[PDB]
Amino acid sequence: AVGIGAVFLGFLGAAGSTMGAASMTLTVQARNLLSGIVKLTVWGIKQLQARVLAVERYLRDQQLLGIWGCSGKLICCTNVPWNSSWSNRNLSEIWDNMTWLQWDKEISNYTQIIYGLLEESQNQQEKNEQDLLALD
Amino acid sequence: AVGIGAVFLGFLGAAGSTMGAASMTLTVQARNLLSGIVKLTVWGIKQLQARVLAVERYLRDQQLLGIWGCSGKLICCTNVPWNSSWSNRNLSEIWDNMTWLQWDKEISNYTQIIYGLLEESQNQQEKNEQDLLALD
Amino acid sequence: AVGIGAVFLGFLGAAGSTMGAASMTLTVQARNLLSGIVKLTVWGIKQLQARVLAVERYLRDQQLLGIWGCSGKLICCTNVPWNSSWSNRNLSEIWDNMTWLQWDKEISNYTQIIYGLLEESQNQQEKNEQDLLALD
Amino acid sequence: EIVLTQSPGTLSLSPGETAIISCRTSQYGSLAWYQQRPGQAPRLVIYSGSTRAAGIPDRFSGSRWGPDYNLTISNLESGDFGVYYCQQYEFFGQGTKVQVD
Amino acid sequence: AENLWVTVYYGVPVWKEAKTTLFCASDARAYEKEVHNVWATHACVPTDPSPQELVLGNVTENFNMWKNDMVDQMHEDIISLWDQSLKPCVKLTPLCVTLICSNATVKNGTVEEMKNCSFNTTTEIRDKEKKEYALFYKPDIVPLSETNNTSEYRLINCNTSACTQACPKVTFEPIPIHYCAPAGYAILKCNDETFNGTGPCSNVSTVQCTHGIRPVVSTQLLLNGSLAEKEIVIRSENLTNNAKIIIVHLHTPVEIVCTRPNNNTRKSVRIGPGQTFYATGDIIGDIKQAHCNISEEKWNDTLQKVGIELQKHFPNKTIKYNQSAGGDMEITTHSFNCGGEFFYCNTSNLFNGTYNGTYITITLQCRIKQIINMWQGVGRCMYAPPIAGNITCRSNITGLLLTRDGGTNSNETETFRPAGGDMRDNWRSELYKYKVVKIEPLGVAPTRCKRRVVGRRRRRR
Amino acid sequence: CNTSACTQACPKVTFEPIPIHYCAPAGYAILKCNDETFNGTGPCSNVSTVQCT
Amino acid sequence: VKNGTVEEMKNCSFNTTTEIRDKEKKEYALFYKPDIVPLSETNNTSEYRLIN
Repeated sequence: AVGIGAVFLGFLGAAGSTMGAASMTLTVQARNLLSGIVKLTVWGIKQLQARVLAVERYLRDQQLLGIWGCSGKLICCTNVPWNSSWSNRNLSEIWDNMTWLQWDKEISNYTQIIYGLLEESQNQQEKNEQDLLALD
Repeated sequence: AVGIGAVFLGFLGAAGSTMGAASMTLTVQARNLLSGIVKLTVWGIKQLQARVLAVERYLRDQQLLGIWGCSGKLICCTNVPWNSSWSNRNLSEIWDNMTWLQWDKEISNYTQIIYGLLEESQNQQEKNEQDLLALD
Repeated sequence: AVGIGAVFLGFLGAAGSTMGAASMTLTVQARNLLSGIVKLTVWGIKQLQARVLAVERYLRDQQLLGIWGCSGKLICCTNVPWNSSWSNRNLSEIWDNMTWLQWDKEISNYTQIIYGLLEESQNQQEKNEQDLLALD
Repeated sequence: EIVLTQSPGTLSLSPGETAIISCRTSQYGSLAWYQQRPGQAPRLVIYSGSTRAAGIPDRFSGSRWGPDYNLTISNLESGDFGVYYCQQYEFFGQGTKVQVD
Repeated sequence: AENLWVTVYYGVPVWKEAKTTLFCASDARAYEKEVHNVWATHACVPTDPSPQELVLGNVTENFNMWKNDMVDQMHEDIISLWDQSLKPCVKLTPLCVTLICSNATVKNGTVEEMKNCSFNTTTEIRDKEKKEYALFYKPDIVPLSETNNTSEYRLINCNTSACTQACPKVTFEPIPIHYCAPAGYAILKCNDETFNGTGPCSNVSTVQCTHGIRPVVSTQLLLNGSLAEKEIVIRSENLTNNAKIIIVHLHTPVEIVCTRPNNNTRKSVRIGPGQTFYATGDIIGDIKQAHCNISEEKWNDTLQKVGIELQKHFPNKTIKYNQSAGGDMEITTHSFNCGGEFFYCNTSNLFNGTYNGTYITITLQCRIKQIINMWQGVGRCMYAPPIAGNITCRSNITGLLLTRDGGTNSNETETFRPAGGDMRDNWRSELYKYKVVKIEPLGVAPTRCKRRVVGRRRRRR
Repeated sequence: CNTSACTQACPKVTFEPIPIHYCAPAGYAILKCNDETFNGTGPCSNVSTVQCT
Repeated sequence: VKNGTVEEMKNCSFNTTTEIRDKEKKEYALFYKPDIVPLSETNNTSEYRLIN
């Protein structure tokens, strides 16, 4: 669905829709991951067990954007050429069919490998952070 | 007040100063909200009860800035036209008079509505994040 | 060592290497500060005591960068002229010898003073992010 | 061979004047000095070489010369008279008495 | 000189001194057994295959084992972990009854190590009692005063504090337990094998977690420890100070092989509704008394090797060993736990004779106790239930605890005696390699940049 | 007393089957299978997400 | 008390358990308040009880 006011249970129908339609309203998930709906007894300690991990998982995701150069951007291009071994070079035709829930099954093995290249991509920039240009 | 090193109890007197002048030294609050002052007994559990909520409140504020396109900026313009129904279009004559503590009561009902428009500003960017220009 | 992926125990030999060489592969430490390797008994409460402190430490480092204008950048040049009293103006010749572990001993007393200037540096922009210029 | 030797045997002094006591040592280790008036338990004066115990006037001070050490007492009051013991780790000095004229 | 401006860098690799609580991690799948253990948590689960290491080149860091912050951290963990396992277990208050005790007879003989005691114990219903009996395998039960009768005795708990049984479920085991610092902190390690306990170490390396430290508890001799790499090492705060403790590390161990040969039979006593008391009921075999064997050839070599190493610090003085001076039964005899029984071995010949170091089967009679005041001295009272059948032990001695007599001994002689009684000095012999340092990516460094003119972007430099 | 001593149920507390909802924390989502013919295992082709059970 | 008596308090004695549970000894103590309730269901005025 397209729209951003919405509800977290207003957009997740895109879990079956196309990746193109799912690419819009990409912010509502980013809102929901923060806090959501959350004498001493079981629920009291559970509010400390679950809450701290909800914060912990969010930091680990923003940790990777802050390094790859995609800080604060939902969509983000990166300087990595797509190797055809990971997938065929015609996804631009295909992602009008697949949903994101189906795309993940293809890159399941290669996702940890790809993160190295994105790290390398930033370090094509980081190798260029000492030499010449920024005398200004 | 002019000067930004200061202390959190060095600037907060701007709560009664002019709304325009209070915009200076805006970083001290951003510093103070993080940690501040903070066998098992009452104070020990309180250092987990209060500490975790102090973190989660900070994350909730920052991610709103990240989504709106104001990441890392204290002041930040946004592409939304000010509707005169929320307030009269003459605050430029008035923030020298009102303090920030007094401005809030103008937009108490409208604040949650306005956040939709700031998001809607981002879909003017999110719409323009799939089409043409990134071939550059 | 030069690289990125490596291990957190793959690059820390830079603790003895030169500051120039240590400035490369700088993302691996930034990744490690969050996750690491972490009935009720001693270890159970420790996973709340130590875990929350790791997050609490991480947010102070990021917020200081978020205010200085160095958000999301592992290297960041700022607008503060180097006062020769802090150190001699010839470290460019020297930092091929010193390691980062040895550099801190020089500026130990001056570090808290310098953070005021970095705030003041941003507050040139803060004074210059109000009023008139940005018709854009 | 670990022996601590205090000298001189006794000090004959008029009240109000200045005096010095010595304690030679033959082994590496900390030092301390003790104040004993007759009819009471001794008291700590200085320790760790030249540092000072709490609650005692500044007139008591000491100096380290390596294998030799000295205690200096300036403006000797009436109450300061007694017997002074040197002490390493266990091992005490021969003890010397400062006495009024 | 040159033109320079401030720059920010900070995911930088520099650390500072600190102290913090440390997570535990147990080796292999022992965490699956650890749930049913004490001296082990519930449980120390690892998330990654620890340990891992990297050598830091050109790094020198200052170490100190006596001001170490981990040893105090482990001691408070084991004490707190120990009494949490005794929290739900049965208490022995109703056993403090006037015991009528007599000689414990066995098949065609009598046993000198124990007494046959009988007492009125409360049955299922609180208003009736029965005449139970049990063999407390200890004559360490105080005779009751204020009477001329020599046959009335009493359990030594109630003079000072009532005790708690050690439940049969939990097992006393020195499972190896690693310590892992939390995120943002790093554990250093000194690889310098010649490290004497303090001062610079110039072969530092960082690790995810410590090695497999096991929490063994003993006195006068360190068992199942980690051996020295090159040679025997002696470690003390200041050897000239006859106080403190001289911890010795052996580079090759000796094997202490010993046992409790009597064939005992466990008996269940019904002291309450659900509360059950376990005591040794009878002996179903010939009696041979506890004892421990140590190789005379290998141990005598150890004192010859250790003696010369001490003589390096104490030149031209012949090193004499001698019997323990005094103290409780916990420190005047080599005490240890093995198989659920708490031995107290006399050290019949692990003290004796001059050993100059210039080169110019030992049997130890061992007592056993059931009631134990925990080794810290004034701790919780614990009753260790009997273990049916004979016991056998095989352990590697790896270090000796010693203390010295001073000061006016003859100038050519020096006497050394065993020591013990403090748990921390056992574990300080293993945590001497580590530090905990907080990683602090630092304050500013200069660079050739100019000011960021009108917020202009930059990549290169 | 043959096996274990017992505790009274205090008059204050009440044994009631009050309805209870389970709410997953942030970062996790509770699915639900609307397929009324579901026999206990296998695919469910009519899924919906909820805040709580 | 020494050549006198104190109005406030009472000298009370009771049987208390020794270290061993099956034997008891006489013991006494001056509870320095007269706020100890006399025990009912008896004409004896010298039997009291701690108000807890």
